[PDB]
Amino acid sequence: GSHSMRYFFTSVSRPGRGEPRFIAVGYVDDTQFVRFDSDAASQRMEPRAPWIEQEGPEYWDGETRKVKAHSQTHRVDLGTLRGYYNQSEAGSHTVQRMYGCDVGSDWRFLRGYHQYAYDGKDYIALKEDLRSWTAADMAAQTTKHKWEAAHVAEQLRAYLEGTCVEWLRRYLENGKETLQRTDAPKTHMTHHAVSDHEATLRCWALSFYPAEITLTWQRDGEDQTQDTELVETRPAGDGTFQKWAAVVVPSGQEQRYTCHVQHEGLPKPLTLRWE
Amino acid sequence: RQISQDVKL
Amino acid sequence: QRTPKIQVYSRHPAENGKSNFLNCYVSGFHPSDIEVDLLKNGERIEKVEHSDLSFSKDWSFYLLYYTEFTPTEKDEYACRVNHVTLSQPKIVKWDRDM
Ligand code: NA
Repeated sequence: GSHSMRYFFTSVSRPGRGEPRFIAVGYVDDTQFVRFDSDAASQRMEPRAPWIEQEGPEYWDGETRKVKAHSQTHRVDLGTLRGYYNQSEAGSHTVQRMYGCDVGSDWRFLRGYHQYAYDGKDYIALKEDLRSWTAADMAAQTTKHKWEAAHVAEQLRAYLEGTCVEWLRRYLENGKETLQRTDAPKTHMTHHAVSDHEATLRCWALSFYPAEITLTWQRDGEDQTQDTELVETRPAGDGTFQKWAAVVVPSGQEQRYTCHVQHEGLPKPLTLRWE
Repeated sequence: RQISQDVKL
Repeated sequence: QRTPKIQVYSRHPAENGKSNFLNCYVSGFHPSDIEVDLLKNGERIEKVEHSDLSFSKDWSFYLLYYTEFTPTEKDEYACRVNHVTLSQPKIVKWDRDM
């Protein structure tokens, strides 16, 4: 099974006073491990998972230095894009950036990412070949021209295929007690009468990790979809996740219906049946 | 571990 | 501008008189400025924390607001959300079955 390291950055201009609001977070898989908040008192990269705390002073100094430099660049970027897009200094705008790498089932490099949005829309993104750029518009095109001339993709490719994968693997080992523990969903079904004639079957998946999961309803062994409802996967707040899927059925016919649960923590898919 | 290169739009 | 999806729920299955955690998960929103309060019988709960801002593949933001609580038979809980996309604060009642 695969693993990822991701860094997410949000910069929001504050045209009334001062510098942009800047928030950075780093994830390994679905586990946040670092943060930087411009509005917090420390002004340092801070730990958010026990296993990154093993890292020494030089790591924290180096990660603080890099994230602060990055925040100043986003401040510049906000000014640059406001210029590109002919916008006034009066409104607030958002630059987002995400970068990172996956390792595959063979524990080697699988994919690299490095992409930006402006005011919630795609701006520029490194393609899967880690050699070319997708520029959404003519503003992003001028960024692309600059970056191609400066060999920005080569410098990113080296990080993504090297440092990124190497440190991801380091974290996965140092944090293995949780990072390489799969928490299979804790599943049950509940039953709610809607009328004398129909009832809701709700299939629960609780306390699972990682977040990726599939819940499917069947009737007489065939996928259903009609008269179903499926909430978006949500965080429990303890590092695990929750989801449910529901189906409305004729009362007395509950036994026909099965909930199917797929998750990395489950050797074989689970089947739940009210009966 | 963050990237070192300081890329600007 | 994208309006926030809202889910209100407990960390652990709700059992009256047993301590727990009340969650309000707001996602799919842009821009990121948002007001989120957890309420007990219409009144704002004061000791409410939230996760660090992050966003999904489509660039829309998500946050979890949460506080310790002890559910009872009578008490009502709710999540009140204001965002630029909303005419008035949207209130979502906690339903222990959801
Ligand atoms: Na301001």
